[PDB]
Amino acid sequence: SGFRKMAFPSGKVEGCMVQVTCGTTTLNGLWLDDVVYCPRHVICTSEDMLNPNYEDLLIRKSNHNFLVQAGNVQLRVIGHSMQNCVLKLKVDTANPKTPKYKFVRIQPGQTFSVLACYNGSPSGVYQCAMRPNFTIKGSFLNGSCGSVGFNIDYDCVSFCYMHHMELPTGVHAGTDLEGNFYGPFVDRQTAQAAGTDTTITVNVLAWLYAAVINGDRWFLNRFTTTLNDFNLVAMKYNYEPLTQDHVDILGPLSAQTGIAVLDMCASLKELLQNGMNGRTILGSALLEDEFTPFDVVRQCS
Amino acid sequence: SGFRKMAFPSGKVEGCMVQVTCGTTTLNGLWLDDVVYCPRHVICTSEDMLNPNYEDLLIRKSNHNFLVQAGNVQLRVIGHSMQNCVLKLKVDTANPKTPKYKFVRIQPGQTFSVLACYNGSPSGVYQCAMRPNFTIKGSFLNGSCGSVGFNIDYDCVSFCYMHHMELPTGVHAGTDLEGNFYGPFVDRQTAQAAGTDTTITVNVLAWLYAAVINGDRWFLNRFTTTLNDFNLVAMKYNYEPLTQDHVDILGPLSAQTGIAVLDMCASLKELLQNGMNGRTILGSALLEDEFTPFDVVRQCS
Ligand SMILES: *[C@](C)(O)C(=O)N(c1ccc(C(C)(C)C)cc1)[C@@H](C(=O)NC(C)(C)C)c1cccnc1
Ligand SMILES: *[C@](C)(O)C(=O)N(c1ccc(C(C)(C)C)cc1)[C@@H](C(=O)NC(C)(C)C)c1cccnc1
Repeated sequence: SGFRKMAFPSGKVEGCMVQVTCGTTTLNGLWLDDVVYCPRHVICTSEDMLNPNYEDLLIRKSNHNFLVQAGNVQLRVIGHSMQNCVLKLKVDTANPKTPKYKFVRIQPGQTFSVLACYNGSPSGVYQCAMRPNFTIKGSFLNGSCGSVGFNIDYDCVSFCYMHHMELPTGVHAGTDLEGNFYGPFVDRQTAQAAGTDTTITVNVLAWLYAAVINGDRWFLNRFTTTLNDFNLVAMKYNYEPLTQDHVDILGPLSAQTGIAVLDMCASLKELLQNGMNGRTILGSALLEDEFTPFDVVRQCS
Repeated sequence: SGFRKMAFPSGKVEGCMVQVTCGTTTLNGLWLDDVVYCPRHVICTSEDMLNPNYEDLLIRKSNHNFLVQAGNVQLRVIGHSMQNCVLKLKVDTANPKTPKYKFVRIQPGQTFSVLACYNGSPSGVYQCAMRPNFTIKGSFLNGSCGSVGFNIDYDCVSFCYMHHMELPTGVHAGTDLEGNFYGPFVDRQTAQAAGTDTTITVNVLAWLYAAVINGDRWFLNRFTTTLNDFNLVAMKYNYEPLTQDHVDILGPLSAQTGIAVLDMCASLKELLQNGMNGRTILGSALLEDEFTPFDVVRQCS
């Protein structure tokens, strides 16, 4: 029993974190095989951050201008290229600790673990989700750039996020491992506003199923609803629309508990219209939306 | 910016997790140097759990009855002993991945990271705290016994908890690495009730300081209080008493923000008497007490 924000064991990723310096700027890089991946803004200077021309800035950089350090060991750079907003530094040594890996561009609503790093050294690990507005609500400080997001399935690490920046809102924006930003964000010190952040409906429902499995059952009611009637309530409270694919993804949870998805939707509707009345569900006084149905079946069974 | 329940990077501990089988029972063990540490209830059978006599059960066990497996590798047991509620299995090979470590018996209120394991394989990592009633609010399933709690300070891992059991409440009880249970709990399937779980006052205040550093300042008020006047409110809401040592431990946080500890105590008093009025602090609608002042300075600066 119990339910916690649980991250993947971070060991496979710790062995891949390196320090990348280019001039005055130091951030984190990801070392897999003979390539170090890092945010391209490592080549920027104080009077270059408002509107950098990365192609022009990179012209003035050679392999020897990129200092890569894995622990107390210096790596030799034998090649360099820019791919979207990420730099790929070819080094002459393959990382002996490289796990089996793949690069994945996650969909909004999906979750992942973050290993926050500073100067190439891992500091801590936590869970987060790609928000529907393509930001992440992380915990990052100055120097955390290059810190990665990942999932682990049967010893295979799927990298999905690289941290690039913080918006004036205090939320975080970044890319997949091919350098493509999630959302409309750009790597420059400019006015960037996030959109409306909606609640991940399918995740809240998965968390209500986790609460039932754990003995929290007060919220369960004598009512039911339809997909269209629930979605009228969902739109009102800025909840993302629920489709038949979401119902299908919740199948294992509905079958294990014997509670139909639309009956759980009716309980959710009552919670949205009435609130929690000072009560709690799984130790929380808010509806939690950062646990997918996968995260629930992994931690509850 | 941001604030998350952040665990230590688990890599140093993953390399120490092994599987221990004794008869029909399989659980997790901790492999450090040439010793494997595990819960002694691994020697119990189905018709032995209500009132086991461990000394008598262990008489019928020899070194060869303890099967220790680190990954796909079998370890040879050359000695065995019981120390309080923990078994120490001397093996003939030192763990090559043994980090610098120490065993620590933590005080209630202190926090730690848990690497939940099943069959010697790490499944996930999360943060928890030793509750004032000596339980932990973890996330553990059948087979999780032997999973450990730890802190990491400058490459030195301080082990503080080994998971032994779940109470009928759904909360968890366990020992330090010397086998002494935290609290009055016993390793047998019996009626064990936890005491009153009070709120860790010094931790809530540290979390209010973290919220101020992050821009959440609505709760700050025009009032102040005394240690004795605050403690009258603390006792009423089942908050542990605040002492001058707690005030002193909050020193770095009060000095970094310029907000006196007693002024933050007055804000806490107003929050206890009025509630949050539907509002949130650092994404939570409840007062969070599982972040110590150390956890706040580490993650906020
Ligand atoms: C990275 C470099 O470690 C970092 O700390 N931040 C950062 C600095 C500068 C950039 C430029 C060169 C402007 C593209 C991007 C990222 C830092 C910021 O995001 N700072 C600004 C852009 C000034 C808000 C950062 C702070 C907190 C959390 N993540 C990143
Ligand atoms: C351990 C062995 O992995 C385990 O799953 N639990 C456990 C079983 C049996 C014991 C005895 C032999 C009775 C001392 C202790 C622990 C399991 C329980 O705590 N189960 C009971 C005691 C029947 C409630 C456990 C379940 C969930 C979380 N942690 C432990």
